[PDB]
Amino acid sequence: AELHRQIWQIANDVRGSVDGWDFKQYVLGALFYRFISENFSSYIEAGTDDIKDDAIKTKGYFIYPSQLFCNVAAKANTNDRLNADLNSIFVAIESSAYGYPSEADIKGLFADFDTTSNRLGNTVKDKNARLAAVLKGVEGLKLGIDLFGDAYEFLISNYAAEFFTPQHVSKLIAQLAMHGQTHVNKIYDPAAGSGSLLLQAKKQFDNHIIEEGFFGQEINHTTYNLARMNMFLHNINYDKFDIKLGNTLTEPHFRDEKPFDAIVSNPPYSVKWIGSDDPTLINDERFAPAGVLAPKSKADFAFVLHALNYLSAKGRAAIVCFPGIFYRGGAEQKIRQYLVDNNYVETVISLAPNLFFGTTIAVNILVLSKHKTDTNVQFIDASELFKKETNNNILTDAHIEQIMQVFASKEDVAHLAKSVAFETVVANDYNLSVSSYVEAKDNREIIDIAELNAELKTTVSKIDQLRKDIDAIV
Amino acid sequence: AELHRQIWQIANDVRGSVDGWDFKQYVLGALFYRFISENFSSYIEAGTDDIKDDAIKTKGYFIYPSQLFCNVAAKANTNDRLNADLNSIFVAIESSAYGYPSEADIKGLFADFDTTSNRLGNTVKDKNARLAAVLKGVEGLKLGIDLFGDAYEFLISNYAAEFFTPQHVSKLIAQLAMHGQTHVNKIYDPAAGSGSLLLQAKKQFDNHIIEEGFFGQEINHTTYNLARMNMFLHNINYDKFDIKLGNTLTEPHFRDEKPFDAIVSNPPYSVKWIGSDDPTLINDERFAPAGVLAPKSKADFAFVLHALNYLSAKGRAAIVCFPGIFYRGGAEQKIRQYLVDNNYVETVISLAPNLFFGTTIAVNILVLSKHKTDTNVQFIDASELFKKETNNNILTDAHIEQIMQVFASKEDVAHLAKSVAFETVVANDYNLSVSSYVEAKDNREIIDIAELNAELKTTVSKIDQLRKDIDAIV
Amino acid sequence: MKEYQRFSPDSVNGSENTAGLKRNLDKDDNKIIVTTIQKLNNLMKAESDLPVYNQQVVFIFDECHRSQFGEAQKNLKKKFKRYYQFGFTGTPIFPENALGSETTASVFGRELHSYVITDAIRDEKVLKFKVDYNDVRPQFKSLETETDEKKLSAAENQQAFLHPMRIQEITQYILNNFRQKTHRTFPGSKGFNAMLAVSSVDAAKAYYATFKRLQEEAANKSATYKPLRIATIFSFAANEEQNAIGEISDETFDTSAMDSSAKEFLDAAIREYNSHFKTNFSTDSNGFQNYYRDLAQRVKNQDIDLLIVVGMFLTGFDAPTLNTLFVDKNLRYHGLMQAFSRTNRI
Amino acid sequence: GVEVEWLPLGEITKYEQPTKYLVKAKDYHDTYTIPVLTAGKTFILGYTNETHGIYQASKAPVIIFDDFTTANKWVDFDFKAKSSAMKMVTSCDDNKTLLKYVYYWLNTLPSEFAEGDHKRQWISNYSQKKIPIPCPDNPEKSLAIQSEIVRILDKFTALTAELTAELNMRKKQYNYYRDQLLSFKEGEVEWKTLGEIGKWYGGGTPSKNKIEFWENGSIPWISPKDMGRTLVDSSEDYITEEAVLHSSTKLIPANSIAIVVRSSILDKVLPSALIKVPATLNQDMKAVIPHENILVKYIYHMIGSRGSDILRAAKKTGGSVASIDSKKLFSFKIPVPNINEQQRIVEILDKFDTLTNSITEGLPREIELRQKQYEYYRDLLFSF
Repeated sequence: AELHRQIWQIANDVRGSVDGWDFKQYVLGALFYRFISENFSSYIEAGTDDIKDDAIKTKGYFIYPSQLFCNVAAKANTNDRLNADLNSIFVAIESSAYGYPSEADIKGLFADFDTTSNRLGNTVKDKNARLAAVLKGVEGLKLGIDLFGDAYEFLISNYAAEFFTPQHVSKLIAQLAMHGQTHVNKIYDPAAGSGSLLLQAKKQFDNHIIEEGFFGQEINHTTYNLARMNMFLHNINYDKFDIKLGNTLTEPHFRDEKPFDAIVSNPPYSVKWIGSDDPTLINDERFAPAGVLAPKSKADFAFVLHALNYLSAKGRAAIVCFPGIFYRGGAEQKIRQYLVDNNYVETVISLAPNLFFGTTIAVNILVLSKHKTDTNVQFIDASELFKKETNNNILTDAHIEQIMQVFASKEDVAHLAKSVAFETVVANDYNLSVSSYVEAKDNREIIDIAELNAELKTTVSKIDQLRKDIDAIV
Repeated sequence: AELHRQIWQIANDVRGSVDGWDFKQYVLGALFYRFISENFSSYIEAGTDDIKDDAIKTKGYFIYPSQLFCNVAAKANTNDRLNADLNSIFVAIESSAYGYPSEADIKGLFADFDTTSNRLGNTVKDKNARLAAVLKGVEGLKLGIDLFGDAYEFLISNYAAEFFTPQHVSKLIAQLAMHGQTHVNKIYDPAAGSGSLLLQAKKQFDNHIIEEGFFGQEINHTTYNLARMNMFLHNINYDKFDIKLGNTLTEPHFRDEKPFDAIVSNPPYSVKWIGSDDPTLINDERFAPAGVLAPKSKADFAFVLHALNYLSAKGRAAIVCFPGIFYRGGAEQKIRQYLVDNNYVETVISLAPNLFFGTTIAVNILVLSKHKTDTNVQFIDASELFKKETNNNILTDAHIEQIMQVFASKEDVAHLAKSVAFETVVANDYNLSVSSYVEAKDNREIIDIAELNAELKTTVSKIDQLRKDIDAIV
Repeated sequence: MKEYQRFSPDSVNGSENTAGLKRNLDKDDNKIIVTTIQKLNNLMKAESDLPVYNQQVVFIFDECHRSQFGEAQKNLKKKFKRYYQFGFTGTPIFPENALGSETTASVFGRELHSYVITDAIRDEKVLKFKVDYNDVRPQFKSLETETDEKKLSAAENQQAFLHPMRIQEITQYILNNFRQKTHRTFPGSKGFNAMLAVSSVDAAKAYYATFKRLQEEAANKSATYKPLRIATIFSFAANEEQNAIGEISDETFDTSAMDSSAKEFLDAAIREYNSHFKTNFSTDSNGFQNYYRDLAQRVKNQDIDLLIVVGMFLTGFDAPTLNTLFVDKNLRYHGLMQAFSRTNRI
Repeated sequence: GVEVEWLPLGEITKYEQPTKYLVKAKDYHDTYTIPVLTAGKTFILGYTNETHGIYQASKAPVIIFDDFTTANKWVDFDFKAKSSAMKMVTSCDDNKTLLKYVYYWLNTLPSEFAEGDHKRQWISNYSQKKIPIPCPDNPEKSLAIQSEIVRILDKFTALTAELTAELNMRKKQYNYYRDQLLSFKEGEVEWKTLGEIGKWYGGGTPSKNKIEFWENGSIPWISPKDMGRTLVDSSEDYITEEAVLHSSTKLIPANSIAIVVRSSILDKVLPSALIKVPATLNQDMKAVIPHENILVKYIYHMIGSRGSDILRAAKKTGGSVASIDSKKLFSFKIPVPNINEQQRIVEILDKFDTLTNSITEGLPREIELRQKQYEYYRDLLFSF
């Protein structure tokens, strides 16, 4: 916010001039093209640096960033060269510009991506003036060590007004994916949405931990596109780093690569699907160990079963849910039964409402492990976090630090949750989680101290009524 | 709702199977084609009636409905002939079908209309199966004396979920356009939206009153299209009956035809336009008598000035506004000054909130006339109308009948509004309308009846406190 | 779900909705319908007034066992008028297969087109055979070479055909020749897994303890012998005839239909399996079936050395990494071909 | 009680769902007559009370409010409605239960019932257990020992109801006795216009963007969401002393009055309060100090008296969300008397409403204290 918040407001000024999604596609494509052009120029000229470049023609040298970054921008079709000939008829060469990095067939393409900026548009001069105004406004963004994509995070958060995460909660669940395990890999994600929650660890651990790039899967088409450009902005290696499109309930991939070592997710809620079910998806590799499916109104735990399928021998897992999936009838009860069949479900931690964007409900996080001791431990958490006005809170680094301290070695802290037993949870009907908050503020008093006070009230009261009777002289 | 409400629910069943606007275009085109085909068959065979027809080729006879209804459907490209060869490859002949009534160059075309049903669509077999399923589902609508378009009114009301009218309010303002004036014409409308409010009078007065067809103007393109098919469904003559596309603030037409005799409208609110203004639109024929324009945040009364421009020597006018345009700074004050310069503004009548689709504000209607007595009369109206659950109310035919009785001859009814004077409105700063609601329910009481009751409260209270003191034995 | 060549392929089921199946009859343009013989028979015996009974109907069948092989066909003759019934099989019936049933050419008709195994072997799709009998024991040489099907059916016992010396020398033969025939002659060699199928459960109950104890003795001979992880599975039973002459009678999924001398024996073997492999499947009506599936998956990756078999893994199971099969059983025309198909894949 | 046994609840309790209602008709004004009774405040207006299949709410059932709450309890008073969410609780047995006994016993346990937190139904869970019961000397004197303690709770509940009633009648008679006196004044008290009484200060609001201007500080902020009191001494918000660099406010003295101009009026009564500390207020209300010819409490009671017609003077001001104009508020005349007709009459009337009002030396100071000792004696009576 030091030199930032002004530029956040500049992006808010650039937000014109129609409904947000339509021009927003062109805005994201513009900043995307600008960042790829600047990164490519930074690679090719870190040392003689040239604003304008040449037709040097050496293909053999050209193919080496086409193996390294996988894409030549072009000889002269960079942004900074194109920024000289702005307002020049015509503008549709940008379509042909998208032909250039989309060659990329060698090797492991990750292309076939940039089909966002279509043409509507009603005349060609409308297209020229509008796209040139967008390029001019995006050129004036004084950004240039080179933190760029947080304004992109702002602009992608400025919609559904989808619901992704308030980003300190993502930092929290990242710290749940902790700790001390330099062990390939991280991180798979079912229903990733944005790459926001898929960012914090390796961005914090750029050379601290060294495992592999990121894998995942996401439902929507345009959300898939913004997710790939989101993960592409943050200066992340080309190595295997991707997400494939599809649904985990319909196209669960990749089984063969691999049993994963850490996962986080934000599954959407009440996501009713085909019932119950017409194919043999009872008899797959992951729902047959449960015993029953996840039907329409209770379509949540299919994601957590798909999550616990793709897990290592040691590496923990962390997902989010809302505490309304509590017992939810006998189907979800026996789902919970197979969950508590072992110490699969390790810990659960509640989180106070809202701490989201107008949802307005509370949530909870489930941390799972095939790394046992074993007893169940329902370390749920109420207040305090502020919630509503600006973000809010957001959020109390000492509070999450001390809840990690609680999560470290199994304390039993009253005015807060504590450990329970397996005998306790079979004494429950596998409830999530009534136990074990205690405090109620039912505070005692004193008989005599109350009653002589009440006698003082009377000694005031009767003489004041007498004085009112004096004042009844009319 | 007798045999209707089931078919309303059948239309609700047909509402599948994607986002509403996209398939809704094809739905409206399908029912439109069905109704034109049935009306054309009813014209050509009211007496030998044939389900399947022939290539009788007699053009000279063909051109006579092409003068009368202006459109031959075709020899064999009617719906009922096309309903035999359903699911037949291919489906795009419907495009060529839209070539047939669009010939229509003689006389006074009213064509160039049916470009709604485009193709998306991803394969040709997708197009065939989808459009054939839509035609099959629209064929099963058992409707067939031949009231058709109220389900069309339902389907067009089922969106923005734009805001048009709850139709009894349109019947009310129609009764404001009353009375007793068999005088060409009716009715011009600026910013008509649908033809719903442009329907009630002549549909009630099919041969009761006989003046002319309807004129109007509307902003949006697709709203213009649905408006023309809306007014076309209700069995209305081809004579001059139309709306042109444009904006009244930019393309005010038609000046030359004519000074109108009755107008109603629903102008949208807070409709900020070009400022203030760059052309010479102060010096037009209608805003120069005011004295100042209608700027951006106060962009309402340009419509009512454009309304009062197109008026006869006698015929009244009725428009809707919201009562927040009250004084609105000195610009709108002097606009109000030129409005009260004569008995231009005759009556104003308020209407209780909401009585709309989640707006949620109150409204009021302004009835204007160059038919004077003259004094101003602010007959505003509060409660009662129910509002929210189903429609609601909707709405109390005796209540609008008695408010027409009040509007007839100028009564002065308390617990309700009444007449005022011109001296009263110059005593106001032309306010709309504080005067003249009176009732406040501030009801008197009695000193002694209250105080001896309070004494009874005390005689209960002190002995019950004594019994509590008895109960303090612990 | 493997029919997803077309997208979408309208691969509809009721499961087990005869009302849903007649709804799919009433629903249009799901122009392929897949159903069982049991669902079809339930539809015919439960409902006899369908509109389909005077309509152009095509039928294709596959994998015919002998429960409703004629009776559902009698309902097909009775409660239909216009059918074109065709068959895919690997099981001819006509000359000497069943001897008491309506044959394939009398069920279906012309041999419309055939693709025999021979030129498929010639075109490198599957591999060749080397079928050898182990004339190795002059004690039971007459009884091994005995061909009296009446006495081999009846006088099969636990001593004249399952003798502990005989079983012991079978075990010694196979443990001597395992790492030779699985190409494990070298330490860094790749290796293959093997199966051993028999005809009686009490044989297998002898075999598991036999292999275990003789591997204990072989490891105690010189403290050098690498043992072999040997697993086994079966439930119940040779329940019916179920087939022609001669195939495997299919095992049903009743867990403890046999005695606990077989059932809890299997349970204790699975407990030792859990103790070595850290698994969770009990022998109930749920963990046994997915236990079978899990054992099927982890026998494929050459992590199980030897599989003792009573009656499973013989028809529908595939193993691309399995070269060598061992038989102590007497077999017939093409159930034996189905047994030999469990190695020959390339 | 000689022999005490705890017993489960649903053993002796008949639970039933509501009889089906369609009570959402087009007008249910006060001219109608049914008691529509819901959670929180248990009263909405009339409706026509017969032939709708109404449950008619017989002699002593109890109810529970509700899904997501299960805490709110109301005695079915006489014969009332089935209002839109209710779940009916009574008992099978008559000669042991007398379920206003267990109405009183049910609010004894706020143990779980201090937790409305998760989206949840609780019907089976409270429907299990427990409650203490004077079994096994039933059916001899089991209800006969109850008549003592249910008489105790009935006298206490009667106390609470009548204290609310006499508070209501007290404010009613008090407002009726205010403006019979002190008004129509003759002869002849000066019709002094408002604002000719003292230069009053407008308002102002700092933005919440600068956390420096917002997070700390000891200037009492005043907002009309925090109004609705009387004689405000402090509020929810304390704003930064640095923030007066751009607050667009004025720091006012500690003997002031204030009055709203937004959104409670345009409908209802406009509040006002004796603000006793130096403070500031927002955009949406006004602060007034008078000037020295007066006694300030007299101005307060004058404004609180004439509120119901000075709202009438400038009521509508448009159909907007906002309210009363500045000028017509400013240009009202009040009778401003001589000083002896300030201090005496304000002494009597101030003594009166300081008898009525919160907190110290007040009727609610009786009300909630008797509520507290009520619940204390309830918890005191119910152990073994």
